Amino acid sequence: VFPGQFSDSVPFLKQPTNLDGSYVGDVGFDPLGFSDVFDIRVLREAELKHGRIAMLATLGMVVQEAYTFPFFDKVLPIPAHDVIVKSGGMSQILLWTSFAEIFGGIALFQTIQGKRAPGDYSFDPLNLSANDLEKRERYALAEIKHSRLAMLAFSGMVHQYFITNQGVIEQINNFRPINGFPDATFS
Amino acid sequence: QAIPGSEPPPALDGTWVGDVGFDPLGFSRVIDMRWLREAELKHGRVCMLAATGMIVQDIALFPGVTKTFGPAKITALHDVAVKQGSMQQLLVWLGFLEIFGFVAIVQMLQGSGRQPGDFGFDPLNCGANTDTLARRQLVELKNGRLAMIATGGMIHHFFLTGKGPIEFITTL
Amino acid sequence: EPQGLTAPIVHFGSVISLWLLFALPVWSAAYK
Ligand SMILES: CC1=C(C#C/C(C)=C/C=C/C(C)=C/C=C/C=C(C)/C=C/C=C(C)/C=C/C2=C(C)CCCC2(C)C)C(C)(C)C[C@H](O)C1
Ligand SMILES: CC1=C(C#C/C(C)=C/C=C/C(C)=C/C=C/C=C(C)/C=C/C=C(C)/C=C/C2=C(C)CCCC2(C)C)C(C)(C)C[C@H](O)C1
Repeated sequence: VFPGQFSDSVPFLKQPTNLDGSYVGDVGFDPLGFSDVFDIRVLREAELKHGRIAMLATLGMVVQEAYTFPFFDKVLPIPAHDVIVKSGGMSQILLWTSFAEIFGGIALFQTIQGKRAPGDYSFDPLNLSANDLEKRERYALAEIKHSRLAMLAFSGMVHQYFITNQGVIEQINNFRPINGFPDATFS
Repeated sequence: QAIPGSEPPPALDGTWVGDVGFDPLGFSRVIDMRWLREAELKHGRVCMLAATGMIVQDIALFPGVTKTFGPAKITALHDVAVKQGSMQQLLVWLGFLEIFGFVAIVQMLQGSGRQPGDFGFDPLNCGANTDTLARRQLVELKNGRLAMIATGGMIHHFFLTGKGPIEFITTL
Repeated sequence: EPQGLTAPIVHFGSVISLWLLFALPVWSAAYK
């Protein structure tokens, strides 16, 4: 309300020092100043890695309840974590993702040197936005928005299962309030 | 000019809303003025909402809330709602908002440019023009102080009598 | 049932240890 320069997202906080706006998805939202303590490139790579993992996590949390493979067994994903820990396949997932992150770490260390864009592994086999440059930043904005939405969504689904003990598809069709609150007294 | 015998602290020299020179103990001598005014507006707004909410609660309740919370109001309502999880949700989300409030206070104290109590929350462009904004600032401050005293009064009235605001004032 | 290095407990412990071992230099450099 009072005159002064502030961030586009939060109107009572100023624009952060290291959020100039060159990176996609930047609405000037850094209240605690994480970009002032650590580099924006490392933070962007961490954000993209978390967001992509969360995208695949939300897709899995939907599909595993929607359709389970003929092998393994029909079980909810959260205890399926323990089931596949005891089965041995999750250790192999860990090994292969570690093998990918071995090269990912070298990519990150070259990102600090400023030789590659943060989160840019140059993986476009379908050339969906490789030849065209105007589509590239639009797809980057879409990817980062989907990344944040997927992180929020996976956290929501997990914490809904933790108190509801129902599947995500089960909860949107058999919606029950927690703790027996429909007919609860002195809660 | 509030108290003719005494004098205001040198931090109280006008150019502030509600400055009638009333600070005999000298809080502005050791505390920054921006922090003091931000805290004054925060207490005032919290007590405004609390007093209006207490009046509404003692007048009319939500559907289905009496089935769970029973005939408990004010402090018994708090004691039941902490177990219910309503006040836990309030604490979580209001502390989440107070994170941004905290960094707003920090940027104000280090010189971003914002004024104490200014969170930019002005829907419908109400009172954003001319001297109406300053009049609304004075009204907000005075009504916040009045609501602060009234909130304390209602809390202590329920402490003494065990009755709500609208029923204590009608059953003296 | 597996024990020692073949157990998955040591596997996730090892990945956490590598996470900290790589958390030192990458965040030290992001700080610098
Ligand atoms: C800011 C803003 C807005 C806004 C807004 C809002 C939400 C403004 C809200 C203002 C509020 C809630 C003011 C409350 C005042 C309460 C007082 C003075 C105390 C009452 C209690 C008393 C008198 C107790 C009396 C008592 C009783 C009963 C019995 C015991 C005795 C005693 C204790 C004395 C919008 C939405 C308009 C938009 C705008 O763009 C931005
Ligand atoms: C603890 C507890 C709870 C609680 C609680 C709560 C909310 C307790 C709150 C207590 C409060 C707010 C007390 C404040 C009273 C106001 C005073 C003393 C000042 C009045 C103004 C004056 C005298 C002005 C004087 C004046 C001045 C200076 C200027 C002009 C002259 C004059 C007018 C004389 C719960 C609800 C959580 C439940 C829990 O289980 C137990």
